[PDB]
Amino acid sequence: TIKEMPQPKTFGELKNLPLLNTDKPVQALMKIADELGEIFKFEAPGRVTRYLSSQRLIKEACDESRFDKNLSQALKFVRDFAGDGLFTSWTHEKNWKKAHNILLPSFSQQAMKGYHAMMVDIAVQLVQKWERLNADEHIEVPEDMTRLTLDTIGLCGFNYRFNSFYRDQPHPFITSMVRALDEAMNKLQRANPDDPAYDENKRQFQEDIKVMNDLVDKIIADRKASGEQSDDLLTHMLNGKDPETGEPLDDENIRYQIITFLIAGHETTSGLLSFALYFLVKNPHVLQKAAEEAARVLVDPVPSYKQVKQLKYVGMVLNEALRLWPTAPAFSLYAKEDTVLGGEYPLEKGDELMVLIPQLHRDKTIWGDDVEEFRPERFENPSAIPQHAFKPFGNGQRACIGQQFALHEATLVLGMMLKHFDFEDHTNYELDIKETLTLKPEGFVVKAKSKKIPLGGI
Ligand code: HEM
Ligand SMILES: CCCCCCCCCCCCCCCC(=O)N[C@@H](CCSC)C(=O)O
Repeated sequence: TIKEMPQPKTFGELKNLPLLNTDKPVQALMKIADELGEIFKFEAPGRVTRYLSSQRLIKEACDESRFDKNLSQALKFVRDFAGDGLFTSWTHEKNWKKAHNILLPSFSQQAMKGYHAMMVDIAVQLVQKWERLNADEHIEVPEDMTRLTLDTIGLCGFNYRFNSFYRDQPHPFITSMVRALDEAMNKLQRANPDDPAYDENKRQFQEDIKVMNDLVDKIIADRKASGEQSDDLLTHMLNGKDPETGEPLDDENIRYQIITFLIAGHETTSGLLSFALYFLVKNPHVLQKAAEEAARVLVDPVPSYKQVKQLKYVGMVLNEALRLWPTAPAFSLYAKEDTVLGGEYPLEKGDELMVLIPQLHRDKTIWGDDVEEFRPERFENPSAIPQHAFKPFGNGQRACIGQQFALHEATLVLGMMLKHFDFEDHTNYELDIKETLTLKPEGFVVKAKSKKIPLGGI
C-alpha cells in the first residue's frame, strides 16, 4: 500500500538543492508540483522535506494532533532577526503561547473598531497622492501599496509615523527589510553558507538587522516620551500580562515582536493589494462589479467601519487574489509522531512537510477545472468552501493572528481606490512576480483617472 514518492531532477551530491538557485524558488516549486503531482520529496545535503499540493493530503497535514508548525529553513534564517517573536517561535517555546495570549486582544473586534480611524488616515494620504498626480504621470503600484501598509501598521500598532508618502524612495526600514528577506531567500540554496565568498552578504545582513533595530529603538523611545495615552499593540506588548502565567513579555521578546509585526504586519498586505489591483485591471467586468459596489456602499466622505464590512464583493475580490497568489506562499509542518500520510506515505516522528499554498489553491478536484480564472464569485459563500481547501493565512493555533486586520485594511483601501478613480493598465503589464520569501508583482504600473469625488477630512 506504500508508494514511492516522486522527486525532481538531481545534481549529484547537491541532490535537489540547485533547483532553488533561482530568484523565483516558489514559482519553480509550483512548476515541479505541476509535473510531479500532489506530493514530492526534495532533498538537500543533510536534509529532506516533502512538498504537498493537494487538499486531500494538506487536510491531513493540518490535523494539529498529528502535525505542528515547523520552522522552514527560510524561517530559521528570518529568526536571525525575528528571534522568538510570534512568527518564528516554536509552538513549544514558552514565549509563543505567552505572546499569543498577550497580543490576541489587540486583534479583537473592539480593537479593529479602534484602529479604523488611523487606517483611514493613511488611506486618505494614498488617495490624495493619486489625486495630485499630473496627467502625464502614472502609479507604481507595489511601491505605493508598501507605503500604505507599512504606514498603517506603524500608526495603528505603534503610534509611529513612517511618513512613507513623504518619500520618493523606499523608507530605509523597507530597504533593509527587503535586503534581509532577499538574503534569507538566497541563502536557501547555498550548500556551503560559510565560504568566505559570502562574507559581504553576512556583513550587509548584519547592517540591515541594525537598521531595523535602530528603528525599533525610536519606536520604543517615542512611546516613552509620549504624554498621550495610547492603547494599541505596543501598549499590550509593553504592559500586557499573559493570563496563564501572569507574566508580561520581557524586553528582548518585545523587540522581536515589534520587528515581527512591522514585517508580517505589512509586507504580505502590500502584496495582496498589488495582486488584487492587477487582477482587477486584467478583468474589466470584475473591476466594474467592484467599482459599482464601492460607489454604492461608500456614500460618505470617508468610510465608516460598518461600511467597510458591507463591501462584500471587494472582500470576494481580495479572497480570490489570495487564492491565486497567497503572498506568504508556504508554511511548514513536522510530524509529532510516526504516522501515515494519505494512507500511502509513512512518516517518522520529526519528518517535515511544506505546504505549497498556490498549488493547494489550484486543486481542480476542489475548485473546478477553471482554477486559473479570476472569479471572485467562488467566494460568494466562504463558509461553503471545504475545510483546508483555502489557507492563505496558515493553520490552526499557528494561523495568522492579523488576518482580520489585513483584510479590513485591504478592503477599506481597495474600496476607496475604486470609489475615487478609474484605472488603466496603460502598458498592458506582463505579470512578473518578485520573490523575497513573500510574493509581490514587480514593475506593475497603472494610470488612474480621478472621478473627482471630494474626500472627507481626517
Ligand atoms: C493578506 C496578508 C497576510 C497574509 C497572507 C498572512 C499570512 C500568514 C501565514 C500563512 C501565517 C502562518 C505562517 C506559518 O505557518 O509559518 C501567518 C502568521 C502570522 N501573521 Fe500573518 N498574514 C497576513 C497579514 C498579517 C498582518 C497584517 C499581521 C499583523 C497585524 C500578521 C501577523 C502574523 C503573525 C504575528 C503570525 C504568527 C502567528 C503565530 O504563529 O502565533 N499577518 N500569516
Ligand atoms: C517575523 C516576520 C517574518 C516574515 C517572513 C514571512 C515568510 C513567508 C514564507 C514564505 C515561504 C518561503 C518559501 C521558501 C521556498 C522553500 O520551499 N524553502 C524551503 C526549502 C527547503 S530545501 C533547503 C525551506 O525554507 O525550508
